[PDB]
Amino acid sequence: GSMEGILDFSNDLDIALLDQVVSTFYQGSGVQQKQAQEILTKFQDNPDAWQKADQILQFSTNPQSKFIALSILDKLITRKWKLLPNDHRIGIRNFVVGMIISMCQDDEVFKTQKNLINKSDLTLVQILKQEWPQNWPEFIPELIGSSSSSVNVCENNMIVLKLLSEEVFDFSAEQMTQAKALHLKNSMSKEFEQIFKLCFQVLEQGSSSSLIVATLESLLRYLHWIPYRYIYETNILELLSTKFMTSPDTRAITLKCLTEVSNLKIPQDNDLIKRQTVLFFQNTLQQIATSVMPVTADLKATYANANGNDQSFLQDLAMFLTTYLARNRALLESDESLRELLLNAHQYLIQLSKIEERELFKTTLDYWHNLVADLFYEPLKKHIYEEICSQLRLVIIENMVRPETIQLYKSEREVLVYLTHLNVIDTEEIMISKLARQIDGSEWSWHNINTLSWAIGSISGTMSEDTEKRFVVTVIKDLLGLCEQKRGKDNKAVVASDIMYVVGQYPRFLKAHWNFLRTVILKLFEFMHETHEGVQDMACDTFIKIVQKCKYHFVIQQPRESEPFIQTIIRDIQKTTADLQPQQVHTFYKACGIIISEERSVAERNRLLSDLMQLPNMAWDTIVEQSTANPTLLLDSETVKIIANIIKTNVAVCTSMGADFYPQLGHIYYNMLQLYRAVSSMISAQVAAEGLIATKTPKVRGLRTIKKEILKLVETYISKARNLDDVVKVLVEPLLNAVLEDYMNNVPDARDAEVLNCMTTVVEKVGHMIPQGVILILQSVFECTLDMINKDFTEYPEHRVEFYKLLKVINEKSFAAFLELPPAAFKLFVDAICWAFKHNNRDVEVNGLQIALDLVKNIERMGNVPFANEFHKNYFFIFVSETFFVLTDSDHKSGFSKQALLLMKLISLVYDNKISVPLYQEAEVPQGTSNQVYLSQYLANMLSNAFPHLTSEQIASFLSALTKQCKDLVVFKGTLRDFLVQIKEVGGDPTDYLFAE
Amino acid sequence: IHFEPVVTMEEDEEVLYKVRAKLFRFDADAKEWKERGTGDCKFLKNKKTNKVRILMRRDKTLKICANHIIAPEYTLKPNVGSDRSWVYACTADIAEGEAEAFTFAIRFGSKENADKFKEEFEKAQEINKK
Amino acid sequence: VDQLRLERLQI
Amino acid sequence: VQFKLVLVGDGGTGKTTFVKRHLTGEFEKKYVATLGVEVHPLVFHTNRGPIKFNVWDTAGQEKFGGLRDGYYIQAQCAIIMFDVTSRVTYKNVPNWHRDLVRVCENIPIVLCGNKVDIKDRKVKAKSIVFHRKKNLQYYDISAKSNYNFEKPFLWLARKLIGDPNLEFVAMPALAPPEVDPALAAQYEHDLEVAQTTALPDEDDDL
Ligand SMILES: Nc1nc2c(ncn2[C@@H]2O[C@H](COP(=O)(O)OP(=O)(O)NP(=O)(O)O)[C@@H](O)[C@H]2O)c(=O)[nH]1
Ligand SMILES: [Mg+2]
Repeated sequence: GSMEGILDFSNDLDIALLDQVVSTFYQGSGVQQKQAQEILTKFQDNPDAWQKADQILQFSTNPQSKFIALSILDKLITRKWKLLPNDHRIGIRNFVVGMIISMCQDDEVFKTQKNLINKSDLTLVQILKQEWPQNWPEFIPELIGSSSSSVNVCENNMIVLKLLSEEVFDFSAEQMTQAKALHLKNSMSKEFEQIFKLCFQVLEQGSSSSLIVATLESLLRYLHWIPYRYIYETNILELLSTKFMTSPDTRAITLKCLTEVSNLKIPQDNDLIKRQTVLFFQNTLQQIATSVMPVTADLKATYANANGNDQSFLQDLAMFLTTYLARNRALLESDESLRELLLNAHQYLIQLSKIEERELFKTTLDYWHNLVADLFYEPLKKHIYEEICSQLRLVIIENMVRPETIQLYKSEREVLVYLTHLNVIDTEEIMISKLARQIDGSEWSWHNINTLSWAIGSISGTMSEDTEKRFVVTVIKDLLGLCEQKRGKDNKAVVASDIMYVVGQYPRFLKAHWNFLRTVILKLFEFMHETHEGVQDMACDTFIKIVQKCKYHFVIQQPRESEPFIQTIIRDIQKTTADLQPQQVHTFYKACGIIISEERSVAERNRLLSDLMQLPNMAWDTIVEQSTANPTLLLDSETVKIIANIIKTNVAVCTSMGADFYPQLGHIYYNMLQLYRAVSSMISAQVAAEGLIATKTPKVRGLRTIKKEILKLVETYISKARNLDDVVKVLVEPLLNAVLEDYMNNVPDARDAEVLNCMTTVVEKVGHMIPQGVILILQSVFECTLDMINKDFTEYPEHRVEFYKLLKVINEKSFAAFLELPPAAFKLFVDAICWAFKHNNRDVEVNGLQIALDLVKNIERMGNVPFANEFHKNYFFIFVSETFFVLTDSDHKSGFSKQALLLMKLISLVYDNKISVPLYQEAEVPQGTSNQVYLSQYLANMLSNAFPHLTSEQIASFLSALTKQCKDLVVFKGTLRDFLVQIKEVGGDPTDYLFAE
Repeated sequence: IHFEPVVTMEEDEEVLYKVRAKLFRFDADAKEWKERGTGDCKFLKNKKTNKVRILMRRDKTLKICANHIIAPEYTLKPNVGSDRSWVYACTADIAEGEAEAFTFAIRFGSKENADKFKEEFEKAQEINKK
Repeated sequence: VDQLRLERLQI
Repeated sequence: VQFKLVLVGDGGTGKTTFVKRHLTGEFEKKYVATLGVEVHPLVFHTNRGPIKFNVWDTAGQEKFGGLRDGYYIQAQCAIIMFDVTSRVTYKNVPNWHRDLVRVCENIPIVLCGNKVDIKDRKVKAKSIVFHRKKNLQYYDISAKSNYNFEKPFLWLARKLIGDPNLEFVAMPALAPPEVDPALAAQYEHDLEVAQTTALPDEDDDL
């Protein structure tokens, strides 16, 4: 349309056309807006658009247009400044300075266009980063001078200085070379005395709130880096902690300044400093008490009301109090005259800890952890805080979150455990009283009984066994009566669940009271027939949890019993689990396997195992007899689900028994692999008859579940096996014969990535014992899986991940399998590794970089032999250049550290002459040229063509440094990051690469 | 002595069936199914007309993702990839504004929830036949 | 402990 | 009653997928990088009436950044997004925040850690502290599982309207119309295709 006229640079820029495009983008909508956006982007991305910025800034009446003009200038200053003719550099500086002065002088502009002025200030700062001080030594003196002649200019100079400090000290690490960052830090540090003088004069004398606030905002930045003497040898702490805490305009920024002050580097042997540190805290707390709110105030309610900036203020007060007290509270702990201050500060924190705000609670909770840990270890401190700790007990107990929010529960548990050790009597009393108000109904609610139950469970192990015993009794007695008293399964379910939760948290109590433990389990078994939502899950979860902690008491014969209780559980398992869902049945069997593995008499353990598996083994025999006599059954979804659940039961028990599971595995192994084959050909037949869409059908998904569960069973056992001779001689060969060809000869959409995962475990555990088997694995999965994943980075995501895990372990444990590869296949292996480099997916990328590193090491270990020499001739520079590519292309930042490690190993091979042949071709350099010289030459040429805007000097200095530093990973990395900065601009200083030296 | 003391459009309907479900719409131009919402699917019987509709709202935001009469001409069909879903053409759904036609798929937590939805769906068609 | 009558717990 | 919201963060963190979920209910599995910005109106119904967010969904990849901080002008709220499976995206949160608040000096901002549905989380909850000193609201979210997916907008609505008790409510549900044999063969074609295209994510609980 018409709007595209600004894109035609052969004409003069119609400024009114620019403003129309900008208005349509910012204030317009829909299709119009979108067109304008695409035009504006094309405009500012024109490499000549900066030439028209001085027009826009002079003659536009639209502040958005000028903002975009400054963005265009920013790109130029940041990337191409040093390529400009020097006259344009001076011209751009002068234009930007003048524009800022003029905007400051017009009070209407100064108040109405803060966004445009802030952008101009930032553009100025970009110029300073290029020009100052070496080409602009007077900037700071003239800034200080101009500040005195105008409040607006002075205020704006505080913004400029704030941004300069941010750009030099807070955001330089990843955007400048090490040398340039140091140069600017030293330059600011050299002239900060004069800057501070202006800043302190403004704070002492000024009356313009807006100027004061800007000065304090810049002070906040300075506190990140300035020497402590500017804070402690001036009166600035007094001003911060009194004058500026009184007006709310300055209060927010001042508090943030004082928080950073609480983090300055200060000598800890100076008594004057210590009193100053006490004093500014005392002043601040006094101002809060008299100007904001007293310590008794309900901060929970204030925060909830969310008036004005109250929420940010209370957040900032929490940060101030916790930061200062974590560092300095010892200063307040010995002087009786500071005791009130110490406790008032902590009382504010108590009140802050009642606010309903998860992230703020975590901030205060981290501090409480710091406090109560110190009271637990440090002599003569806990009595000071007795009343604070008592209140904290109630706060934590009442805000306990669900354990089974994982991180927050663990932090709360930790604090409460400390608080229990500090005063066990007070903790018990609070919890009992709390339980009474659940019974009297005054604080009764589903939520409230739950949180109290979690709190009670969380302190298990802190009381003596005698005190624990009558505490647990009291709690359960009260909880039982509470459940009696309520009506409806809703309430009774909630309370019975909490009872089982508490019980499960006190295994020490269960192990000492067998009859009670028996009653619990039998009650859980009862609850496994209760269909009210949640009860059965709760029952099974509590069962396995109690078992994990008390298994020994199920496997011995307890006095007054006829048999170990595990026998009684097994005898009645059919009725016990009759009403459970399969997933819950498997948990039950897993719990039984935990117990059975505690039996170390082998004949008894194996009898228990075969008895436990009686029902699945009989179902199994039946289906094996049937399904073998009629493969059609396997299309009956009912038979498929039965089969899968049998195998899942075996997985569950094998999970808890590991090596002990072997006898049960032997009962089913050979027929299970025959079932694998029968299901496999059923899947293939369906895909033949119906197409690829068959893999989505329930029938085939069910069949593949069987295959996956069989593989998971074998993986689970082999990962835990202790007799590896049996693994190799009995399990592996039937396994490979059953799974490898089926995988290779299925179409891609029918191959189970789980095959790769299972093979990864085989190689891990016994790879060293089956070299021919590893070769067979590679032959059957390597090329066909690679072809699935080497066309994009997205298809077959699970095969992708498992593929590189398998290659990684093969490269670790049976590298000889890659040696036997025919040369065309070894080349595919190298391509596969580099392909992995180029993934953004961390799973693949990390393994790809590690395989590369491990491979180099494997080759190095071979010594000076033909395969190793051919490897370097064929692939050394491929690995060097592919590593450099992902290091420098800005799309693989997540792998920087491992790319650098790989690159460093590669370069060090050459500079230790661990490569025994020339890396160059016959007549490419004189006879006798060292690989060192050739490597430098190859890299110089590579970087020159890849980054043509670098000077030869830049490249040569970078490579000289990188080469010298190839034993020092930290420094090597610094030099790589310096190179990544320099390739983003023109004219980088080649002496930057001498920084480490 | 008297002391003065201190100072959705579903309400006219009956809930016949309620079930949790995920609802898809078919983008024929992209040849793919797209999720439209997860939440409670309700069959609502107007007290005045006895006409039953499907009304489904997303969790949390409560935004309408299905609102249309259970027309007697509709037909629930299985999807090739699911034993717990139904597919059917809808001629006039007003969840997002002007009455639009859609090919919907609705999936449930279990095959038996799906079969029951089908039962209730067809009972509701009978009611709308009158 | 045996005084606790947990076997009576009901839902 | 509309508010400009800018959504920023590293490429691939889920900004566009998050907005799409809110706009249509769909979950887009494909990564199509945003070019510059896409603007989408988004309305929520509340007990204080409807609130309209004009969402400026910006590009996170540098080479597609477009006007970059030019998009932030006059924003009234923002969401900063990162991916809890990618540490670098958290390391860059301070850089996005810096560029944002230099233009928007005093606006409510939500920080969102996306993709918590992925088991192998890399940015541990304990590591996430940047919001504390910057007064940002933080939420774990997942556009895929919808975990906390409404919280950023609810919290922003509360700040923008100044009502801490504002709630989302059920948009009214108008009676739908009762309703052609000339398109009986054409709807049957679209139905055959729809029936033989498998529903996605058939293992999800829904
Ligand atoms: N597992 C999971 N994946 C997600 C989630 N959110 C988004 N994704 C996926 O992450 C990828 C990138 O999504 P996208 O919305 O395009 O990210 P973006 O921030 O808009 N990228 P850009 O800044 O370049 O436009 C997509 O494949 C998307 O499906 C999530 O919550 N969980
Ligand atoms: Mg996007």
